[PDB]
Amino acid sequence: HMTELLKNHVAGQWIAGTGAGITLTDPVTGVALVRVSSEGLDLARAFSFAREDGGAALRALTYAQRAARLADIVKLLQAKRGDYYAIATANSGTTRNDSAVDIDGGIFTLSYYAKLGASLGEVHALRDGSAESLSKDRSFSAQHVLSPTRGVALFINAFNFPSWGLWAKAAPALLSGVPVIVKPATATAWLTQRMVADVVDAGILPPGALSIICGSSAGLLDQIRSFDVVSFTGSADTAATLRAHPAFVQRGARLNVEADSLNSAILCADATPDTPAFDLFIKEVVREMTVKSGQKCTAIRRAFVPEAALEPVLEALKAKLAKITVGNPRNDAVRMGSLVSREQYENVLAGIAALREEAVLAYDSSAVPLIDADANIAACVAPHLFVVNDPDNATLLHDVEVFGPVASVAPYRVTTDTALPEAHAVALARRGQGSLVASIYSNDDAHLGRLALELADSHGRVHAISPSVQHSQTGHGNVMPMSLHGGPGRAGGGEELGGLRALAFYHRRSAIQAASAAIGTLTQATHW
Amino acid sequence: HMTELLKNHVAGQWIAGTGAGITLTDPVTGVALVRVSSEGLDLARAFSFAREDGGAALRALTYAQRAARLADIVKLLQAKRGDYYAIATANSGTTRNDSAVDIDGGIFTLSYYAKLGASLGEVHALRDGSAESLSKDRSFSAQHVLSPTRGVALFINAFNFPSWGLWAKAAPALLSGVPVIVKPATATAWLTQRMVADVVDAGILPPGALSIICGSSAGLLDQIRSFDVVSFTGSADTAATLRAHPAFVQRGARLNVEADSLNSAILCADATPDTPAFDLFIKEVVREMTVKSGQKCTAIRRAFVPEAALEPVLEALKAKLAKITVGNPRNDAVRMGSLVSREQYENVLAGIAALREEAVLAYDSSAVPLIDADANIAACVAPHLFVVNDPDNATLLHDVEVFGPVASVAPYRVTTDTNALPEAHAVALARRGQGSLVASIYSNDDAHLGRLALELADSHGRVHAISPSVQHSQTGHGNVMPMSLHGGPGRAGGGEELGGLRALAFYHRRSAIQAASAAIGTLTQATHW
Repeated sequence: HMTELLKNHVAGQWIAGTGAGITLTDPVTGVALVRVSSEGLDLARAFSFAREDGGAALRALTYAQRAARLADIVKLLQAKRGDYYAIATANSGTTRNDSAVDIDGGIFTLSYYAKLGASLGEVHALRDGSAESLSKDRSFSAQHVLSPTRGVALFINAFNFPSWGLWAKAAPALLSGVPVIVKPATATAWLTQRMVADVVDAGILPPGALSIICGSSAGLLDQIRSFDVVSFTGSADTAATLRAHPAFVQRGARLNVEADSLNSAILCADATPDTPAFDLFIKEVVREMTVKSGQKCTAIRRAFVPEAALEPVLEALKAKLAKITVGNPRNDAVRMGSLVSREQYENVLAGIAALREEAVLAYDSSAVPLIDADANIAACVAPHLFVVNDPDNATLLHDVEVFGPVASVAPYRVTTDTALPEAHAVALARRGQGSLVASIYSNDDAHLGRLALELADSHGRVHAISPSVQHSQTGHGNVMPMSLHGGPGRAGGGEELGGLRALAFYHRRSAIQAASAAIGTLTQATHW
Repeated sequence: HMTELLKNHVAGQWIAGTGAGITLTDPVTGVALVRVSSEGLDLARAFSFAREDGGAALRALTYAQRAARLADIVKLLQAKRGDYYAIATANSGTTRNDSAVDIDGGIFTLSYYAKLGASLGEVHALRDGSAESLSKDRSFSAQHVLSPTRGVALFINAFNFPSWGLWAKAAPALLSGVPVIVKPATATAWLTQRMVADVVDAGILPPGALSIICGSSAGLLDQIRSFDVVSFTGSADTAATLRAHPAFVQRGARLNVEADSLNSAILCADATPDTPAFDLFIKEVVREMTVKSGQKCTAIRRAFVPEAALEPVLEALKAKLAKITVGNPRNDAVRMGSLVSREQYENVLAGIAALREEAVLAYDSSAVPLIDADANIAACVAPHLFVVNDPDNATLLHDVEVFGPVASVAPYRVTTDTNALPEAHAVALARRGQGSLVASIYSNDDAHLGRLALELADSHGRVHAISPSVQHSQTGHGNVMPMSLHGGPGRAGGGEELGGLRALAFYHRRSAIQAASAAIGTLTQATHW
């Protein structure tokens, strides 16, 4: 008698992998929860049934018909949230509020796209921009269109967001008429598989539209062909092995990468310790370090503050981090639970030791006993705050991501000649080699507009926090589905979400050049 | 004693490669024209100078200032057209009309982007779409923007369009504030290098803004970094080697590929021999086979016609092809010149032999004496027309690209029941090409063309519909209009360029700015939508 072996959904059937499988475990208590395996699956059939049946059946439906099916999946996921929260507590060791970022974040984003999708109407292709004359008499004209790619969407998803990573990607893919095969990271795969099971069991989507494989990834990319698309989230080192696969180098399948990102937070010159913007910065830093134990891809890793503001910053961060209780998320006194696994705990400990070689530890509450948890079993890590006094000559600050409740503060030299006062901090943020997000904090709303444009070429999102929006700003690390998610360089060169922008990744663009009456008839069969 | 060694323009200086260089030759007369070499250049310095010095200088200008420079380049190149035509005749062996496709096509495209860019105004970044609320009280909002990438643009460009390949890419890159390094194909590099030399001599752009290397490619991709962009045009096998380079696999630099493309022309069921659409189809196929001797990436390689039309179609094609005179483009009686080189002459001839294993050669004017040219020296290939009677079972038809005045005609089975379009089978057959830059379609019925077009759109980057109402205005199967997307999925590479403003995205970095509505206000005043 062993724990449940979770089956895969492939070629319209629930199939168990062979062998003993891989055990998922509770990262707080060490209890064995469920097992996964992909051993022995027929991956040629899995990919063909999705691509041929799943794709033809989705393409038969209009956008608005697909959107209505996403609305029904929203209602189903909401009705089962109690089950999802139980699995999150056990498999991920997250506080209820932190579980919500993944569960309800996923559902909210799915709902956003169901609503947006309803507006795309009862058509099978979309218009890109308007018609343009190609002739003096306007008898011959051109109109670009977007048509769903005749392939499958493979999602290789990270362990931190088993729900959101599924729905953030699946919602625009299914809206686009493209069938989904999700491969969630093993350690936290249970929620992804239960949600897929719930949806598949309800029969909302056609057969073949949504498939799941949990276990080994071996042989998956071998099945990818030129009209397929892949979206990978995970380590930069893995990313580079993936990109060398023949699916991409020889077959040219489209790829999106999200990888390591040393996201920055920049305290502006004007945000001194007497001003309201100073506290907003302290709070935002501590929230990003601690939500999910710092396991968001978008968490603040590097915090750049004026030389003069360095000691007051460290003191204020020390005091706010001290209120952070760590342990078992079942106890309501706990503010921050565990990392996802004891294996991740070891990578985080190892990252911490590596940073320590070039930074001073300003804060670490590792001697505080855990609440309702044994430190020798649980994958709990206490917040750790590093200070790097010389970031220009810094070796590791800008290059080593520690995927845990860890961040480094560094001073920058204020520019008070005339450019931006924050010019040095922009330069230091850029040394992270391209990131998902930077946030900037100031009392002056107008100044944040100027500064933002200086970070925009190296960050997929610039998030500006100031007293006028203390009540409304949506958070450094919280990804709003109407806004772009991705970043250049190190962060992977990828783009997803950004509302309608997400649909392009799933379609083929074409310029149609024709008699005006032909363009008129095309336009009658399309929408934007 | 030796022909001119063309210098490279790198790190703001004219530098000769070392060594004897590679000789470029006239593909009609065999005359040695000029030499190139990249041997010994300091590539790190060439790329670093363009990236910092060139990039900083271009980003300092506004979109409208950059566009004004492009408009200055237009007038310069227009002044110099005489020199450009003499180079094209000698290096490429093309007729005046065909040389115009590369020279005046490039100038036209540059000029189009110059006009486009002047509308973008005195700003340094663009808005992507409108502002959008992130909060119930609208105090916090989001606006996406596009900002030039802090990189270089490297163009590894094909032998067929030394001018248009440079300008169609350079125009959106320089409008976007991105310095350009162009590496033109060796065999026909001369025109590219002369146009770059004229523009750099003229002092129109900042130093570092436009560089050129001609000769060996070795070591160029090694200099590419994560914020640079690369646009390659060439064979699929060369593209594959290129995609594997650390520049893309490790560093994630953006890559656009244009590769082999077996573009289709489809005659609709209603375009029978007694209707005006039929002659438009015959004319278009012949024009595509013969312009530049078939050496456009976009040329029709596969022509699909109803079973009933197969004989009248071969008969009409042979008729029209027989009028195509071949030889020295210096002679006003010649309608088609040569291929770019004797090496391409051999490759095309190998391709013809490969296709003949599975196809019947229906027309071949190989024995017709050349005009003012020696067949043992020149690279003149006559038109060849293949017929494949069973395209469903054919292999080579749908997979083998012969980059010369060659095409294959195949019948399809008209579908006679109204679940489907009559051209259903021809659509399936076009798709067997595994993704192409363009398909054209021919009918008397304009409405019908609009429906058919949507059926080809997910496998073709452009669908080009020709009918009697646009006999006088349609812009040509193969001719690339800069306002329309150029590229295609699958075998054709998965690339996208041109498409008017759409071309700018490849050179920019897109970002969501989320801020108080006042900040969104101030970045809005500094940007153009």
